[PDB]
Amino acid sequence: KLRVALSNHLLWSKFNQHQTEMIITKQGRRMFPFLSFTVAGLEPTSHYRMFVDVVLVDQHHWRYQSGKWVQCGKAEGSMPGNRLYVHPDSPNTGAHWMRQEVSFGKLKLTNNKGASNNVTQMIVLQSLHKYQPRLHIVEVNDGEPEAACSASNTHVFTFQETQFIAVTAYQNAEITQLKIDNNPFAKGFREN
Amino acid sequence: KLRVALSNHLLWSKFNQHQTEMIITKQGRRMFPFLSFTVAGLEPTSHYRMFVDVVLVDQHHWRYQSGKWVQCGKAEGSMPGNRLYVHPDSPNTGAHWMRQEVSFGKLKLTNNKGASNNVTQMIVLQSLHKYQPRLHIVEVNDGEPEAACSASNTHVFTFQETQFIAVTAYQNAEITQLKIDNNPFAKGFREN
DNA sequence: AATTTCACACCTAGGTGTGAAATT
DNA sequence: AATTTCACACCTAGGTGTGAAATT
DNA sequence: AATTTCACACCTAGGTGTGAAATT
DNA sequence: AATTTCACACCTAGGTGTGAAATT
Repeated sequence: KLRVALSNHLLWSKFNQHQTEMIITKQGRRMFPFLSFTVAGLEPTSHYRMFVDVVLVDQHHWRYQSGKWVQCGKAEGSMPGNRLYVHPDSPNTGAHWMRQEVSFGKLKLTNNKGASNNVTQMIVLQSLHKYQPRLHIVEVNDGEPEAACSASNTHVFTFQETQFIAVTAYQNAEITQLKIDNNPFAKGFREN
Repeated sequence: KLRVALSNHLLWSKFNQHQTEMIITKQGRRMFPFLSFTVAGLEPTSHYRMFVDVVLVDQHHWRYQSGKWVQCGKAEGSMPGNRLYVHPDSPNTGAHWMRQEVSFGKLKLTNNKGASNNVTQMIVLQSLHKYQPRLHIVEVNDGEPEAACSASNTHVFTFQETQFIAVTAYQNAEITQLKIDNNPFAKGFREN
């Protein structure tokens, strides 16, 4: 039941300790290393919902002194928002999840909360805050009673080694390097 | 506490008795009479998630003989079908919900499950099935132990007088009429 | 200063036709 | 020679960071 | 036959600037 | 002696169903 492992787990540790940074943009920008993993403990020909939402870890504004992330200003001071990203290939068979990684390699991030009457499905984030991706797998039934006090599955998965900071441009220069090497669209800039 | 009433309430009943029909299309089509209502029982400086998802009412295929909706084939279902639709202006303060108008007037519906690597956010439905709009209000707290501050939320609302059938083109002709008089984009076609 | 946007050189990801080469 | 297949130069379409320039 | 797509005449919905228009 | 107000033509941009035509 419920076994959700992380693939690329090493890569997340690598970006984590040196405090992770995702660049956000008006047009949109994908996560790197884009959240991507593995699930088990499910029923094969039953099927399920998979979307991810990036929740906010705390209220505070942030800044980069002397290569150090530090709080600034004061709380203003929500807790998610966030705008969901449901797998392009969800819903789909329980077994179909287990046949593959569940990659979110195209999830985009941005700064336009007036996102062009939508036609987006991309997370819209504010620069310089600390967030945390969270993925759920709500299971979906047929047949609809009155019920009582119970409304499981009330199901949520979080990875804390996937926190990050929304930045308009990279700060720590280790991270730019870390990106540059692991990013295939970025290898123009290593032989440089 | 928890009070979510329906506006267009009468309009939904008019469309209901004569078995509701929403037109779905490759490019997209917005609901009519689009899910739109009123909310209470929430706190002002708390804030909450409002998205709607259309769940599928039952497995079976459907057809219009003899001015009658009737089942066909037997169960198949690419699901319990759905695709979430979060309000363009979510998340937002409790007072902002209780404000005014929580309309879902631009929600579009369609038939491309290969929806152009998203950049859409529109429900993709199967032609000739009966579905049901359903809206949830997930509220978001402070504090993340394992796992309660103590506070986490478990909340979903359904409207049954809002079922419908996805059609590529209208069947019953009273509904085609019912739309024409009540739809402001459709008044080319009535004093005729 | 702090932050954000911009054009741009540099790359991947994936689809076609050509002139050379295989192989019949 | 007829016929088939093919690396490679050639395409679109888009993701990366850079350093300058705009903007708060 | 059953279903889906298509250009089209007819409308809303909304942002600009014109020629007309009263008035500190 | 212009500067305020103002109805309106006009624009895009997009939403509706219709009847005919394509595609299953």
